[PDB]
Amino acid sequence: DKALLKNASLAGAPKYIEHFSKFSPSPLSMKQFLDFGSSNACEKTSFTFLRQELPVRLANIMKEINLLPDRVLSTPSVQLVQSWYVQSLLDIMEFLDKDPEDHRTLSQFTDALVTIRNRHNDVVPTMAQGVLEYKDTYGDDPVSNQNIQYFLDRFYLSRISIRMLINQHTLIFDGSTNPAHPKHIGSIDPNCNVSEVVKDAYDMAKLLCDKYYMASPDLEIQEINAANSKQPIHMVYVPSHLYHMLFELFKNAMRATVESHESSLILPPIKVMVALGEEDLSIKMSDRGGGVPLRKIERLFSYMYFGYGLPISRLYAKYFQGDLQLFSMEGFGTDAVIYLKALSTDSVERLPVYNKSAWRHYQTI
Amino acid sequence: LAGAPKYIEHFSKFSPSPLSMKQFLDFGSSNACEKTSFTFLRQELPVRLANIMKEINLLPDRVLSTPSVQLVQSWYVQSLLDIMEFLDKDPEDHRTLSQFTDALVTIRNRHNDVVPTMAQGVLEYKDTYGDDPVSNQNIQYFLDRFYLSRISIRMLINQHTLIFDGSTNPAHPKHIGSIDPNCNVSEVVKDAYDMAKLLCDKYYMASPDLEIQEINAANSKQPIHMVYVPSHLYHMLFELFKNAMRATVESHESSLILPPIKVMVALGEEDLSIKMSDRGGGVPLRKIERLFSYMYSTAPAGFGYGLPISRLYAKYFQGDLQLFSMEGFGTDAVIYLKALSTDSVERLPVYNKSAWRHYQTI
Ligand SMILES: O=C(O)CCCOc1c(F)cc(-c2c(C(=O)NCc3ccc(C(=O)O)cc3)noc2-c2cc(Cl)c(O)cc2O)cc1F
Ligand SMILES: O=C(O)CCCOc1c(F)cc(-c2c(C(=O)NCc3ccc(C(=O)O)cc3)noc2-c2cc(Cl)c(O)cc2O)cc1F
Repeated sequence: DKALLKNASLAGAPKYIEHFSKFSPSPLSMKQFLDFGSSNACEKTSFTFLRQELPVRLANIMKEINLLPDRVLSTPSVQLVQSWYVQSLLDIMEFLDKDPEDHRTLSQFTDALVTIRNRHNDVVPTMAQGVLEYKDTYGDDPVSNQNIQYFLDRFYLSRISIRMLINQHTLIFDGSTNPAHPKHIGSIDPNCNVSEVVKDAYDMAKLLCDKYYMASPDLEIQEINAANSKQPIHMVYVPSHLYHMLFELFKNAMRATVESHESSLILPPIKVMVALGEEDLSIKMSDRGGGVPLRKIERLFSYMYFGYGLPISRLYAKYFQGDLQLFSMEGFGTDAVIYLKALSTDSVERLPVYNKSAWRHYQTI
Repeated sequence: LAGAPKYIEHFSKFSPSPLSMKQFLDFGSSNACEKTSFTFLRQELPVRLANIMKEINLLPDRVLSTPSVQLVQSWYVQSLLDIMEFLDKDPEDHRTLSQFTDALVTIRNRHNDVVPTMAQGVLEYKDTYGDDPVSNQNIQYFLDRFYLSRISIRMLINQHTLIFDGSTNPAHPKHIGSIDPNCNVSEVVKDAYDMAKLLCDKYYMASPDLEIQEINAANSKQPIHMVYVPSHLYHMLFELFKNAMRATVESHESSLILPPIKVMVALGEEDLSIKMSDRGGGVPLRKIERLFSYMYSTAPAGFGYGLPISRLYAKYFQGDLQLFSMEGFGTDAVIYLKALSTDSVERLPVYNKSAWRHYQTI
């Protein structure tokens, strides 16, 4: 039953998890990411920051996994994800006393982060496998599902924040001292063409749709640059984040469109509008897929119904102070909207708030 | 000598009884129906009145002592007392039933003014005691409850007065009180637009045109009808049309061509959905919440309580009204209604120790 958990205690994991969970994550601004990848920033500064910050981020969400209901925590797949987090925490602990001045320390660190990044590739579908194990062994009682939903939103946001920190280090400090003008600052494109990412997400969605259905709706894109009419819309953002969101929304829109036109020769196209206002960058994906009743929208956002594309797409949106909302018209079609900050100064990491007291203070006149 | 508190304390110990749209429909014009309605409403109205009256008396003293709030409270006392006269009277006596119906019409007329008067009180509080953000989430909470309470009470009174009025050739003989069992949604959309266009034309010399598309999913060619209260649907559509037109005209101050307001009406198995789309330039996501706030909304064609109260009408029969904007482009407002009259049940404020503690905390 409990071999992975035994192996973890014998490793001293709890000592370290208890230690690092006593501290709060440090949220970084988009500006801080940009500047910490400008030349003036150092591999040593990043090393000394990430060898404290990663373990704190890892320890906090590890503490929180161990607060799940025992019916889920004892699922093989959850125990497995927990073992990957122990290994990764331990991996970074090797670096606590090592010398920043030593070029071999910095090199080994970067390789450890890449190993960690690769270790955690399958985390999402594995945690989903654990939730299915719980669902298909116990009930579908609506109290335990708002519990799992709460934890999973935190876990997956935590995970996005950790891969971001690792991606910035590995991509910026990939071995040698490199030439002048990098197109990206790590994973951040400071001149991200939103429509190019829409087309990318569509291209891959259309490929998959064409494999499994043999039809796929076409794409129409309109841009609205309010301030500068008809200038192509750029922003500072992480294209892979925007792509993850758009990919999932394209898959759902295409599924609904194809499944609601079994007998049609024309498929209604998927319409995407990109609007840039003073404060918001807004991306509407409109389909004529026959829509969902208002009562079942909540379900689309639930891990208990992978299925995890929409919930996790929302988490990516929320991570840099955005949102993702979905409005359907049963009998007609569905509108999905990504809301992003137009300004890079308005973009700070939104991280789960940890170490809140279980004791609630009472309030008077 | 006249013991409002006695009665307020008594009737507030009971829970309102939510009715289904079906239950409203089933009430025939019979003497047997009039008696059932009389004996039901002489308990239910006072319970509905007592509950929201108890809750007004828990508001912060900064609000409760405003002239306009004291006034609304006095109208609720008068109306409660009015109904109390009927508690021991005989339903079997035809003169009892007739006097009751006249009392309800008097009550209906007494409360015509209530919405702008409560709003006047909120302005009195704002402009005397300011905006500390704790007391504003308190007033928002109270106002949503008060105005939903009010919709549920006018519905009960409207059904009684309109059904048991007793005039020979009525206005709407198709209707069961205020309920149209064959309500043509698009006809109400056109009505709401016509009045909105009139007002828009008065205050600006331009007004956007209307386009309507219907999607009857099950029965493709057939015009979309439902069981609903047309006046409810009209209040919601009127407010949404006024806002869309205001935004459209103010974002094209110098344009001779205005982009039209597009309305789609979709009927699915469960939902009837009405989307109103404008190219009014839209609102940033951060300010949507404000549009739904009683504290912000003096309309800075503007009323301010229109959107919050339109949502309450939507929620009253288990619907919703949501707005999604695209800053720089335009706004979509959606009314969600139940397609089926069996799914349509009164949503009333839940009255209990937890709901009444919100006026002590955060
Ligand atoms: O399950 C998950 O958590 C996410 C997995 C995701 O899988 C879904 C999927 F790709 C598409 C739909 C769907 C339908 C539908 O046509 N049918 C589903 C059904 C269910 C019940 C009823 C009914 O009771 O009438 C009607 C339609 N209509 O619009 C959407 C739709 C949903 C999303 Cl999230 C989107 O971004 C775009 C869309 O067009 C529902 C999905 F679920
Ligand atoms: O009567 C009522 O229910 C509420 C009445 C409060 O008055 C408002 C109003 F009618 C319309 C808008 C508005 C604007 C706009 O942009 N208006 C001007 C402005 C522009 C920029 C900003 C900003 O950048 O902050 C703020 C306001 N764009 O779309 C809407 C809009 C709003 C609603 Cl609720 C609707 O159903 C349809 C709409 O098109 C905003 C209101 F506030």
